[PDB]
Amino acid sequence: AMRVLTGLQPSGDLHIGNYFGAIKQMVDAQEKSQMFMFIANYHAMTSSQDGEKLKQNSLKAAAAFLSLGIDPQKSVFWLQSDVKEVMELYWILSQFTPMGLLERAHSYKDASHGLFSYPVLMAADILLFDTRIVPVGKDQIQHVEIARDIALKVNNEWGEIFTLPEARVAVVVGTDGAKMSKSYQNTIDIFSSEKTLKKQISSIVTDSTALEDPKDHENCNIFKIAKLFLDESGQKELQIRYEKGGEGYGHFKIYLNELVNAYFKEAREKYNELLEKPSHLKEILDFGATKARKIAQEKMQKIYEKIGL
Amino acid sequence: NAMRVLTGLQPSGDLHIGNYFGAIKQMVDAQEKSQMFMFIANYHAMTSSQDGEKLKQNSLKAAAAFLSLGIDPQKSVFWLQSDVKEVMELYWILSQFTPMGLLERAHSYKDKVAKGLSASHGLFSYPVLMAADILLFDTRIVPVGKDQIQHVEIARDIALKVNNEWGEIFTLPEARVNEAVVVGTDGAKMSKSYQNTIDIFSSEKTLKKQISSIVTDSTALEDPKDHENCNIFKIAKLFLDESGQKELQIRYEKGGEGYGHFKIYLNELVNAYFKEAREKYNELLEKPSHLKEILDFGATKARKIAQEKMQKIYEKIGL
Repeated sequence: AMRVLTGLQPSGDLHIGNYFGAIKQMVDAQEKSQMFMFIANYHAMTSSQDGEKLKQNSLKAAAAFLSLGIDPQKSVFWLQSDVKEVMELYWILSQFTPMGLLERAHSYKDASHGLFSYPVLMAADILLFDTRIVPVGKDQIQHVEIARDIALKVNNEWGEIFTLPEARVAVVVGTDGAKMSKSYQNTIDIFSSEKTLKKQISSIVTDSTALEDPKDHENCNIFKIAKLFLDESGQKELQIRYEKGGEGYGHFKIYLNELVNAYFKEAREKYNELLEKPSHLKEILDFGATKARKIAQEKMQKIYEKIGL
Repeated sequence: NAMRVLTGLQPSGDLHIGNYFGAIKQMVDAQEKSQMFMFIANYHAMTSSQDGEKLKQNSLKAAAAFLSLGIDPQKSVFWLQSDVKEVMELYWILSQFTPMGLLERAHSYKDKVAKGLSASHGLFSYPVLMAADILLFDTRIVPVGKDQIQHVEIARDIALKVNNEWGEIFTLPEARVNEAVVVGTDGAKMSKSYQNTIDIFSSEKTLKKQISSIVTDSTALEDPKDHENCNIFKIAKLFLDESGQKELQIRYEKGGEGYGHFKIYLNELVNAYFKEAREKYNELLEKPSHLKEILDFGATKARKIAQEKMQKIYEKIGL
């Protein structure tokens, strides 16, 4: 079984696209492999230097992933900056990185040195742990390939010291029909207040269809989100309500509201428990950092032989 | 009230007479009334070479050489760069405050790109690391060479950026360009590049070769010799006090001794002058753990200041 490593964005608020799209699958994969996952809070600094906001974002990211089912016993789960080894490997990988490689990168292309450089720091996270597989999206594919390129450059020079990582890649619709995404501001958040959740579900864009008539559920965003929360029978019963007529889109929102609350009630409660007693969160994160620091310290020793430390 | 002076010492190359009468003696003598921080810059060395076995022994040799020439771990803070790891982290942080054009215009990179050669990310980024070195220790003065000053200006710009954003986090550092030239074997200023050096930590054989290579006029053995023009006399002056040097020109202006003999004299002068350094040098490498203890001590003092500084930083970045 291959080593799968995921960096996790601390920034922002987790939404149900994230959940049914990435996380749920990842949480169910914790049995067939030792997963490694980290809140990349180092990368978070390229786009912000408000410390207090960054700090909170990390605690909150931490708690959110745990409550959605990351089990720190099965997997290796930690805060990036807790394993400082990556920082020194970053420096070493830089010496093997041609500028051109970075100039042609895409999050920069598409301007601080942090922003230009972060692909090397990413290669360091990947390479430090002999990652076989990096689960990403299209947007992050060439970052993985850049780490693989750095790896080949180092191997040629030092012998095979690094595993060559390989990138691995059904849409949740957002509020407006598009892919749900923070950047489109069309999301339904998981850890928000009931009041905020009702507002988000209210913004869902609908047909003009009149309350009295049959509504098309095949093209209704409300029905598409709801599909995520129901089996075939619950989906049939709501389809029958669309067709029958006599209920408005507003009635369906109330229903989606209750579906979304019920579904995440536990994760929400666990989240709040984690943030009310943060000494437990720290402990979970410290425990994950220990397992990762042990793998990292051991790769580093081998690097140190090659680089003379 | 002695302001903090910080100097990065390159681990590569062989130290020579010029390195000593030129820069090192002054640094060693500054220790008493100055507050000196000096580190062996082994992270920077990594941009030039990735050959670990060489890099390690250059680092050791370097540390042993400076200690030998008079760096006092008790008066000073002296350490190997890589022993104080906070510096890597500060390097990441400063990158967030470092504008690209500030690096695209750095000489080292510019000039590399001009020749037509390709550049590592390391080469491009080293100015930020350098700036982390400077700023991590609240450096007041960075002793610098006539062309190296851009480095300090870069740190100074990053410093302002961060302070603008977070308040008084950094002391703004200042280049101090240092103040007689040491003649090389060929008459030109002695430097590694010119291959005109007389090394300090060499065999008796290698010293003799280098000294014997010194170039001279064809003033015959028996005839008076113009000291005021001889390179042997120029160099010999560095090892000799007032009476010592006059005693010697008397030998020149009397005739009777030839340059071959003066070269023999010069050998004994250099050998004697550096004997205690050379023997100290050899012990530190032969008994690697006395060296280690001293570099650990140094690293311990540097690390305390770096930690007090990273504590401030951690507050502001949320770590």
